[PDB]
Amino acid sequence: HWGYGKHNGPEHWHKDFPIAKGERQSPVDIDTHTAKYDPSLKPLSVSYDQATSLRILNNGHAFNVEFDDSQDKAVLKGGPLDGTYRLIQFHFHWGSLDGQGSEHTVDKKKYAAELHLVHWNTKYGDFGKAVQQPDGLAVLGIFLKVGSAKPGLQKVVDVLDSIKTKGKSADFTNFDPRGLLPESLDYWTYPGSLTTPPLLECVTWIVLKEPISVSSEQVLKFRKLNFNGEGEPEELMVDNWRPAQPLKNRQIKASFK
Ligand SMILES: CCOC(=O)[C@@H]1CS/C(=N\S(N)(=O)=O)N1
Ligand SMILES: [Zn+2]
Repeated sequence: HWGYGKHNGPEHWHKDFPIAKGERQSPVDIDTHTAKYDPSLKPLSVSYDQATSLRILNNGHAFNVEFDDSQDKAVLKGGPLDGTYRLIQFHFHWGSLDGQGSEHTVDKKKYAAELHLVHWNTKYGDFGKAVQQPDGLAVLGIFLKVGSAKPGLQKVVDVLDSIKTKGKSADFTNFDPRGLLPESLDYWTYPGSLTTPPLLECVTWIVLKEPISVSSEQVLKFRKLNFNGEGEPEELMVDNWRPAQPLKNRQIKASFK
């Protein structure tokens, strides 16, 4: 199926998913000089105090931390958004080396990794209906640079040994995603897509300006995961990022002056 290798990676996805060559694909390079401050934006409201994490899953592409989204427990509102978007999962994309791994870039700079907090618009009732709508999802993207450790990441790191291979999962209750955020909520926003197949053009992207710092040891443990299943030849889960796509007829707006 689709993946990140030479034979099944981003250059191939368009054959099964022709929207890969669409008009609002993600990620993109964020040209900071060209992005424009938008006074009509609002501050982001990130309300995660009642978040209920459930489980962590190696899906063969990344690992997802899943949340109970049966009620408004962890939601994103404000900023460019109309209404309320419920957190369903978060995951990362990362590199084989510290100089690559992010999906979005900032003036062509690649970060070591990128966190995606995925939310769906409650006006559509369920995630599957939301990803049939142009305003169905909001993804909060956060860059990771290597430096000091991120304390709020360490519980994630420590469970990765138990989900090494594709299809493995583990309990992951009582995790607080507030501990993954930087201090500032300043952001860039643009309309885009999922960055994995099916590449659906349903996402309002909200990319924070301030990266979080994680330690070399934390990201090293991401790179010990496997793309393959148990008992199969080991292929390290690294370089699970899609490169920047054409901006086409889009403007990136900034929340900050
Ligand atoms: C429709 C099924 O869900 C997906 O295919 C997932 C949901 S989040 C994502 N890509 S990303 N990296 O843009 O968050 N793909
Ligand atoms: Zn992602």
